[PDB]
Amino acid sequence: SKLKYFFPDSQDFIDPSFDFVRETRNEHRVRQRDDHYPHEVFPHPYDGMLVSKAVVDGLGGGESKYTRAQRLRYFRNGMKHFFRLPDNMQTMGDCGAFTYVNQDVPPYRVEEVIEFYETSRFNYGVSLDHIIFGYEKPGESFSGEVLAECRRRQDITLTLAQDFLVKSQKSCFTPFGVAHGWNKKSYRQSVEALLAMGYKNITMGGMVPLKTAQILETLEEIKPLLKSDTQVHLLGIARPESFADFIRLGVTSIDSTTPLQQAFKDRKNNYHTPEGRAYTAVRVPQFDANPSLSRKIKSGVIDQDVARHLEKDAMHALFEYDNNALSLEKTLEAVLAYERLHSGEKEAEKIRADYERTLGDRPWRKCECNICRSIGINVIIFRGAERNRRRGFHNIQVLYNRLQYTLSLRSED
Ligand SMILES: [Zn+2]
Repeated sequence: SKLKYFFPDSQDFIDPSFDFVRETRNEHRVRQRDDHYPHEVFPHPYDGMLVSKAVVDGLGGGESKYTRAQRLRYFRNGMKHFFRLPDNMQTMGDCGAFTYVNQDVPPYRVEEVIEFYETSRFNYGVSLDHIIFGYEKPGESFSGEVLAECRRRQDITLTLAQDFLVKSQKSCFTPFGVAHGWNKKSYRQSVEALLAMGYKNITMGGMVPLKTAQILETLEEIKPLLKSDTQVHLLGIARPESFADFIRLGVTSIDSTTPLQQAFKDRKNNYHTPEGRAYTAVRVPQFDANPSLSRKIKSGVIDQDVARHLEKDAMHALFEYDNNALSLEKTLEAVLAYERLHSGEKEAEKIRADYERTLGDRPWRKCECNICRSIGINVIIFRGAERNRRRGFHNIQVLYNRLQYTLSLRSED
């Protein structure tokens, strides 16, 4: 209750037909319909999902996004059936402001958005915002065309936040007002305004790019305005060492994919732990998806065969090591033989220590989650999307376990 965690949908599902040894799948399986979200792999890894209108409408994300078939199925069957959401979970609707950040005004009318939230049957709907990227550095003061723009987008958000509260008066979702700002004081302004209109429920927007200190100073500035009944939501944020601090400062709700993004986007610390100490995933790339190796082949540096064999030997060693049938010593040698090649020799010696730690500590054996216990050493291999996203899923469950731990603490004396 005291702090809910919502998982933002960015088509992050896994293919349960993936053969980890052979690296084939069932080619006749349909994307999304036949795939698993985290809540289909774990009992309860979040309290709900957050669905963006811009993402569902395909135009936004810039990517392997919602197809027209997926989109029709969404509305045809309802978004509960689409996501296979259990009844103990909840849903929050969003517009996907990040998708139209560089446009003049938001491209949707308020009436459309309410249409979407009503037909999706979401528990919570977030007002149609326009993001204010940028926040004043220490002893920086925005002026001129920069300040006029910030103030313009603040006015557009609050204009629309008020339209949205009014036009959504007979809807079944609880409405959430979006607060943007370029400093602590502009954020406070936005929040005062929204509460004044009659919002009980606030979304602090545009906070993802900020350091934690900047977030915590803004919240300590907003805390006086908050009431017994006021809900506060941090769009995009999940920084688990700061949970206790957010609860102090009146936050009731967070949402983020960054634990999942972190599994494959970071160089070090791909595999999180509840200790909070983390492990580097071991790079073993597909020889014919790697840019670095495409070029080495093309340039005549290695025969294609020997590449393919060094790749195999590293994958084989890893598997042997996890059946306790190969020394850590010799496992490293196979893996580093391949690293020598897709990253160069000196880079191999750099990452040796990090690898000794990951492989030696066997941290995937420690973790009780269903990914680690089902795919083993594969969770700590950085290869294709199938391993990377499963590691992501592990990170999601780890974050939610950290959150439940914090919620378990009651002050007394
Ligand atoms: Zn795990």
